[PDB]
Amino acid sequence: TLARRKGRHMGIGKRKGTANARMPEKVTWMRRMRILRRLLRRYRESKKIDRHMYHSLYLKVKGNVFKNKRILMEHIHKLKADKARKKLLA
Amino acid sequence: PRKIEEIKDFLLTARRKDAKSVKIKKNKDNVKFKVRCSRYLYTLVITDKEKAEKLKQSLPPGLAVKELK
Amino acid sequence: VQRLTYRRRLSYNTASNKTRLSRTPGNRIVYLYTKKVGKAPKSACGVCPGRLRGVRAVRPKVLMRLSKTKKHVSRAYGGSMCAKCVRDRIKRAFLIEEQKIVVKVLKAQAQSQK
Amino acid sequence: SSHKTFRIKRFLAKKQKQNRPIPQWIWMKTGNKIRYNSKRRHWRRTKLGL
Amino acid sequence: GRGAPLAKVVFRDPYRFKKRTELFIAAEGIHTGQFVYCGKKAQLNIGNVLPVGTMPEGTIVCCLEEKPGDRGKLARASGNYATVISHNPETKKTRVKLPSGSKKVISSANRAVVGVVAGGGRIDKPILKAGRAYHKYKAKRNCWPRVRGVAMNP
RNA sequence: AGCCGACUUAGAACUGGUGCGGACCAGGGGAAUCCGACUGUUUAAUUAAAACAAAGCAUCGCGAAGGCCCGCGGCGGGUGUU
RNA sequence: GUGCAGAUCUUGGUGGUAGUAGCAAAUAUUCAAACGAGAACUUUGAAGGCCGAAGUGGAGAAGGGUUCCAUGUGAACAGCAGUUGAACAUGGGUCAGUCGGUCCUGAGAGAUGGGCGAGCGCCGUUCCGAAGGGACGGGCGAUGGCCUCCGUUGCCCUCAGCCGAUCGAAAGGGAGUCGGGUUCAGAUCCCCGAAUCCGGAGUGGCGGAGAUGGGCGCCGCGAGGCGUCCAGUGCGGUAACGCGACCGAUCCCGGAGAAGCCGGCGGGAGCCCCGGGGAGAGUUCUCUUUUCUUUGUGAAGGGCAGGGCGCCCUGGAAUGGGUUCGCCCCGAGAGAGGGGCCCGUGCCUUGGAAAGCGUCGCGGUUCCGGCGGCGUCCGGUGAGCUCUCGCUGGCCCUUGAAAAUCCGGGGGAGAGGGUGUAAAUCUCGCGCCGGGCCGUACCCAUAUCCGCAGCAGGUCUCCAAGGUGAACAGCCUCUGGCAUGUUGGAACAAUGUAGGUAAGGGAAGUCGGCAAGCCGGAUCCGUAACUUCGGGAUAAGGAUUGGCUCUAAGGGCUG
RNA sequence: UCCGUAGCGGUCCUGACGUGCGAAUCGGUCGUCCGACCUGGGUAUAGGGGCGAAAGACUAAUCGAACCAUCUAGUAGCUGG
Ligand SMILES: [Mg+2]
Ligand SMILES: [Mg+2]
Ligand SMILES: [Mg+2]
Ligand SMILES: [Mg+2]
Ligand SMILES: [Mg+2]
Ligand SMILES: [Mg+2]
Ligand SMILES: [Mg+2]
Ligand SMILES: [Mg+2]
Ligand SMILES: [Mg+2]
Ligand SMILES: [Mg+2]
Ligand SMILES: [Mg+2]
Ligand SMILES: [Mg+2]
Ligand SMILES: [Mg+2]
Ligand SMILES: [Mg+2]
Ligand SMILES: [Mg+2]
Ligand SMILES: [Mg+2]
Ligand SMILES: [Mg+2]
Ligand SMILES: [Mg+2]
Ligand SMILES: [Mg+2]
Ligand SMILES: [Mg+2]
Ligand SMILES: [Mg+2]
Ligand SMILES: [Mg+2]
Ligand SMILES: [Mg+2]
Ligand SMILES: [Mg+2]
Ligand SMILES: [Mg+2]
Ligand SMILES: [Mg+2]
Ligand SMILES: [Mg+2]
Ligand SMILES: [Mg+2]
Ligand SMILES: [Mg+2]
Ligand SMILES: [Mg+2]
Ligand SMILES: [Mg+2]
Ligand SMILES: [Mg+2]
Ligand SMILES: [Mg+2]
Ligand SMILES: [Mg+2]
Ligand SMILES: [Mg+2]
Ligand SMILES: [Mg+2]
Ligand SMILES: [Mg+2]
Ligand SMILES: [Mg+2]
Ligand SMILES: [Mg+2]
Ligand SMILES: [Mg+2]
Ligand SMILES: [Mg+2]
Ligand SMILES: [Mg+2]
Ligand SMILES: [Mg+2]
Ligand SMILES: [Mg+2]
Ligand SMILES: [Zn+2]
Repeated sequence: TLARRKGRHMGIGKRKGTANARMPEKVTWMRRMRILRRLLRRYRESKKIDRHMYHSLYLKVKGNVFKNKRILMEHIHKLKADKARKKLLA
Repeated sequence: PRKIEEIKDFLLTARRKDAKSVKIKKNKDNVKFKVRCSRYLYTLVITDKEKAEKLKQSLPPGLAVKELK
Repeated sequence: VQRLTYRRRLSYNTASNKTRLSRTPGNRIVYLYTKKVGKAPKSACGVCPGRLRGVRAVRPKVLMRLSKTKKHVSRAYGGSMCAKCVRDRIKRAFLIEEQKIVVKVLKAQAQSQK
Repeated sequence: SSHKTFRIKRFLAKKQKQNRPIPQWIWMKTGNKIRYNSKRRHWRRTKLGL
Repeated sequence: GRGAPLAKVVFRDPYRFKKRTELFIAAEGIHTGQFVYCGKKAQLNIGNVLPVGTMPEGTIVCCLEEKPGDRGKLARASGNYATVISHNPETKKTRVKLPSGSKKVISSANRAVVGVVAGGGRIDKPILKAGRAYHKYKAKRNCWPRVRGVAMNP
């Protein structure tokens, strides 16, 4: 088991169940949704984003735009930078 | 079982007519006084070694005492 | 791992033969035969899907044991009807009784001229 | 079964008491023909009806 | 075992302080909290039983009585109804059109609740498989797996 | 910024006498014809089928003192709480 | 009832076959010792093995009925043998208010009224019935005791629905018991310790509640005290509702009992997993701060986590928000704050460390719930498996029981006391007494049941470890269990039965590819004709798969 | 709905066995395995009757009319003594 920690004995040969049987896409989706919705909420009560960007990004998260936490954080920073010119030129 | 928080109600429960026996358990950081009534075993919990000894003299004389070990 | 057996002669997993696991002062795992879960009373109005509040959810013969304050709410129709359908029946009983007085007045208003 | 009734248990009690051998002193009698108990019953062989 | 729904209607007894419970066959459009009226002087609305001699010609009824006072026998399957054709004030007779199309002369004093029976169009959906027919007739009676007589022995 | 933890996925290098789902577990495939739509059922102990059933389709009777049926007989009974 | 050689004659007995067929389904036994006249088979120890948590394990239902347990025997049985047995012979063994029966009704069975019938009887279960033997308040009458005040029965007035007597479930409904110890065999039953349910009460055993408040007139400096006139069937919160009680009948309303199947998610246990501390074992030829075992608390009560709410208050929302895995919710009031209720099987405490367990050591020379010293500790995790609770959704031309029994409410007939040794009353806390009858042992299945039997058949359930692996698959192992399935030894011929392997050819065999063989998991691509557009489809076709050393990516907690 | 375990069933080898483990079993191979699914207990239908997704199947190893007793020592132009 200490070698399965490193990644040993889990190649193509020593693998008998399907990809969904070993790691279900439903629990992968549920962990990703809970992580991304936790991040969006924590960015909302910390006043980093407001109610309109939170509601806009919630539906994009549910519609599968962002693949993990980091690409969501970069996209939030890009939107904050693009809002920071609209609220600077007006 | 019932736990008596105060000392004053313990004297009434020991002075009840149906109090069959009273027994004193001496363990660490605690002294336990147990009155065996008709329905419940009433327990008084004392974390003061001075008050335990004065209460041990303050038991009523008509009640049968069994100092446990 | 200590596999455990039933403590009664009923060996079938019926609704009354329901158990739970319990750890014992002798350091062993036993079955304890549980009681069925109780239900709070449903409101006498018949429309509210929720059950009443302030009343304990027990089996029906446990209600012999309990005192009255554990079985009702200090209100008219308390412990038998929800407060929403109590106040919506107070309003209804007042307003239809008022409208009957209006109809009685309008009857005599017609009979006065005619 | 272990869930017996009173009349069944009493019938089993009598059929238990009749399943003993003959006493040794009966065939020293004068007008005697009995060699052994021919009405005996074993639980595996004869299943007693019921 | 019945395509029609039932309505539990509560009245109050005119002679005793009791609430009386009856099972009517629900006319389509009947909802809960609705007041259902009964008798000769009751108005003509859906779900409102009255004698057929009061209603005009062409009235659509259900749960019609074939004899006066037998609590409803005619046109009470789901989606079915009867139509009042004509009256006859002398001798108290009323002609009605039964859901088979055969016209019947009834007495003028028997009762029928106004409207069609709810749950209509039930035979419109095809039973797709043998299982739904099994579940249908298990709620009614042991008659469904019908063996043809030509497949039997003499 | 620090402290913690769970199993996965992908890629790369090296390496064995090309051996590697190393035991176990574990679909042979294609072109056609006949029949039955299918799922289901059937001769317990020689026939599991193309037989039966099935949904669909189509006729028949009957508006209740009635249609169909039971019963030695009753103001009898089943369908019919129709 | 009189003569046998036959009738596949009847009954009984005995031969050849013949010391023959056979004692071959489920991997397996070996060494030493003991008892004994006697050991392949009994017992003990050491091995080597198997069943491998859907068991050859631990418990029950039906059925069996003493098969259970102790001792003795080896006559007969246990298809070899037996020192052994479920065999025989002597003796023992089943302890309950809480576990079931008992009670209720289900499908249904079944009297009476009635009808039919020659008749035993049959039909019928509310249908052709004067189908209630009850209760509160009053009047009348008697009885017995502080003849005070209740109780008792006799008659009358008053009021009253039911739906059919009765039976029908050791798996449905159904109040209430758990922990330790104890036997050769019985334990939720015996003993000890903790509870709990129901029923009973004139004097009602006590305490508490009902409830002891105000005004006026005097007095007392006041603190407060006498006398009149009244009130008092509780109280708090805006509310959800809460507080230890908190009168009330005939009557009425409602609730609980009382509800299908499947999918998904969340919480809590138990088991498994990882990192350490102890205690005791195992290895140590070399290495291993190493490997294995164990490391806790009942019911009931109280408090607090946690989970749920289709509960309440403020306030009014579009630049629509909140939010799930999916959904879904909202001016019929969302978010945002503040509360309220239910379940709390989780934790803490009383129980409760006194008991239990581990380990070490003393006693009783022993017949001991014997006496002691320590310990029973600290954390982390999980699409894990099982059970349970909860939320939400899907399906139905399927909508998924009744009754016993219990409770709440609406009404207000009545009852109680005149300001107190207050009364009627109490679902509050204690105190007293009782819970009768029947079953309870054991097997529950390759030997205790049914198949003529210790018969490879059949027979309803509960629990369900580690690894590999998608897996309750197959294989190995731990706890527990067993001795290879009605015998052993020696040989290794044919023909068998059950397995395999074969050069070269590849169905030439055969009625016929019968049988056997090829293929097979997973990843990557790739996938036709036809079609009812759903499929066909794992179509067909190929490529890769080990070990080791790495890299990259996929998260929470705190500020 | 498909593969497939437990369960339910019983295709083929026309395998084993066939004075058998067995008056219908065993082995491999097989069909199905969320629904017209499997199953215990209770209850209803009784012999010219029941019940049958229909084979004249099942109705206690008995079914093109079960089983028990009686009529009955039924009759036999037929068989054997
Ligand atoms: Mg998916
Ligand atoms: Mg029960
Ligand atoms: Mg606990
Ligand atoms: Mg309450
Ligand atoms: Mg037997
Ligand atoms: Mg059927
Ligand atoms: Mg035929
Ligand atoms: Mg052709
Ligand atoms: Mg076919
Ligand atoms: Mg056959
Ligand atoms: Mg066959
Ligand atoms: Mg003679
Ligand atoms: Mg002769
Ligand atoms: Mg021989
Ligand atoms: Mg056992
Ligand atoms: Mg067993
Ligand atoms: Mg022998
Ligand atoms: Mg024995
Ligand atoms: Mg006891
Ligand atoms: Mg009868
Ligand atoms: Mg009964
Ligand atoms: Mg019962
Ligand atoms: Mg809100
Ligand atoms: Mg200790
Ligand atoms: Mg009131
Ligand atoms: Mg027992
Ligand atoms: Mg055997
Ligand atoms: Mg063997
Ligand atoms: Mg042997
Ligand atoms: Mg070859
Ligand atoms: Mg070759
Ligand atoms: Mg050829
Ligand atoms: Mg040839
Ligand atoms: Mg083949
Ligand atoms: Mg094809
Ligand atoms: Mg299927
Ligand atoms: Mg399939
Ligand atoms: Mg054969
Ligand atoms: Mg042979
Ligand atoms: Mg054998
Ligand atoms: Mg008949
Ligand atoms: Mg059938
Ligand atoms: Mg035929
Ligand atoms: Mg002739
Ligand atoms: Zn309501």
